[PDB]
Amino acid sequence: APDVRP
Amino acid sequence: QVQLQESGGGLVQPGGSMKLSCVASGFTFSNYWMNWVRQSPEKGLEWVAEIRLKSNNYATHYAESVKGRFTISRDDSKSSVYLQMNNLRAEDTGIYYCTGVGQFAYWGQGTTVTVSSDIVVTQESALTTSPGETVTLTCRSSTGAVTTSNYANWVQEKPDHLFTGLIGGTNNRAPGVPARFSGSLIGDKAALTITGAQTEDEAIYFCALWYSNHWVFGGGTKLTVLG
Ligand SMILES: *[C@H]1O[C@H](CO)[C@H](O)[C@H](O)[C@H]1NC(C)=O
Repeated sequence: APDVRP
Repeated sequence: QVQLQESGGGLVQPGGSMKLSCVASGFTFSNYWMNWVRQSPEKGLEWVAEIRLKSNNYATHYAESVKGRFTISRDDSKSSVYLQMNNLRAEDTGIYYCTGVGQFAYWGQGTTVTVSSDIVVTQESALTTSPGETVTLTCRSSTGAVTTSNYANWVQEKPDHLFTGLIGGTNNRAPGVPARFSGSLIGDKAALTITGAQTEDEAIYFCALWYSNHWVFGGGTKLTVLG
């Protein structure tokens, strides 16, 4: 995945 | 207000070099990957590079078009991201934006550079709606069906080249984005729905799809809001 950080 | 303040553009000769800067405020810069994206008349919106976190040893990835010539870096102690551009060519001409977070919520204001698996993502060229209507934009991949593994993003461009992210991760509304915007997957395309279009929503909408280790942007949809 990409930057899935909230 | 998040701000991403860019500098460093100009007017350069084929074969020259230039370094762009972008300084972040209003969010925890060092927790998020950062990207450079450029806009040209010739090639629409094009993702250029990403850098991940200190915990990833600041790992980088580049579009094939710039690999070997461009270098992305960051300085977490100054909340800044940079793009060193070597061996510039006519085709590198355009407006350069630093952007990130969820995954393209926040865009810098842009800095102009004037130099003097071949995936296509397809959006409707234009759509026309009226205030109060429900309108759906779509985003198709040449590779087959769009899935949640393409982490579809939607971004809005308003006059003079002002970008804001609406949706990331298929259907997550970026912070403070109006409730009338939503993201979906509908018949193997990604979709943005405006439920009750407003006059101010007249704009160009872009989608971006992730393929393992890079982004591809669609050509954008010009939405006109009449009446
Ligand atoms: C983001 O969250 C996704 C799932 O929602 C994955 O757990 C991924 O590992 C996370 N990635 C980052 C960079 O935080």
